[PDB]
Amino acid sequence: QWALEDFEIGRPLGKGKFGNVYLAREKQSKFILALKVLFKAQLEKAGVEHQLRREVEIQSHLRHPNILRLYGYFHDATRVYLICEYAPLGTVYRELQKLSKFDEQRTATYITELANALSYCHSKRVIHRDIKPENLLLGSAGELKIADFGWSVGTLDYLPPEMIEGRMHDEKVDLWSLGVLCYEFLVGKPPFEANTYQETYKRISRVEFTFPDFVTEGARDLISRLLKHNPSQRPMLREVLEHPWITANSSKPSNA
Ligand SMILES: Cc1cc(NC(=O)CCC(=O)c2ccc(F)c(C(F)(F)F)c2)ccc1-c1nn(C(C)C)c2ncnc(N)c12
Ligand SMILES: [Cl-]
Ligand SMILES: [Cl-]
Ligand SMILES: [Cl-]
Repeated sequence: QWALEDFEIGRPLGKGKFGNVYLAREKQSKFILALKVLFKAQLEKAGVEHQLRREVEIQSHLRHPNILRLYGYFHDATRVYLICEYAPLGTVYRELQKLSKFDEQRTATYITELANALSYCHSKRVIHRDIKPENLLLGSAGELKIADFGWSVGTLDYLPPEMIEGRMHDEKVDLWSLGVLCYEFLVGKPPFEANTYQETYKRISRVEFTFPDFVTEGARDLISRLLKHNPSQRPMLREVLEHPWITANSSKPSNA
């Protein structure tokens, strides 16, 4: 029992491939939220309508302060609407390009929030695909939120080798994801960035990257342990949260 006339639409927060995201206020309650608009024909011409459905299905069952809330959804004749938690402080992507790179304390805190969220997802038998900084939003107290759905049960920069090599993948993709982001947070660009898709593919498959001099031994150690070609050599999240560099630098308590 939901419709577009139920919401006052504010400014565009952002414009995406399959549609746009708007600030919105629910009329009866005055609840401020983010309304994401998707056009059916687009999703269909891309054949991802079913996948969207599955991801939204899995999202509904996810309650965690570091995961964007999905309040509900509906559709008219031509569009699909996702009613989402409004994240007032924008994306990590935008923060990174304003600050150039993050210090070790912001980085370890962000990694901790992600590991906690992912750890909660793992317990619910949920794993995440690609994790990109444009898909990490910031709450009012600047807490990080995983904002893209899917959730299992484009640029290659954030894909693990097993995914680009066409091998079997599991929850270990999440550990790779933390490794890539930890590096990007500290350095200001992901560790396999390149001018072409072709070069990036090679560099990921090879795990061919280097650290700038300013990256500390503690951070190199964590990143080197996450970015293992063999998914089975990657640590458990439980061990990311107890890493001495994480422990020494992060403001956020581990797990729960
Ligand atoms: C980043 C962000 C994400 C989301 N949720 C999604 O995007 C889920 C959709 C999805 O995963 C999907 C879509 C199509 C598709 F085909 C498939 C497939 F094929 F895989 F099935 C999957 C809602 C709001 C925002 C958001 N963005 N922003 C910026 C504009 C600052 C914001 N500023 C403030 N508050 C905000 N909430 C936001
Ligand atoms: Cl070569
Ligand atoms: Cl080379
Ligand atoms: Cl070479």
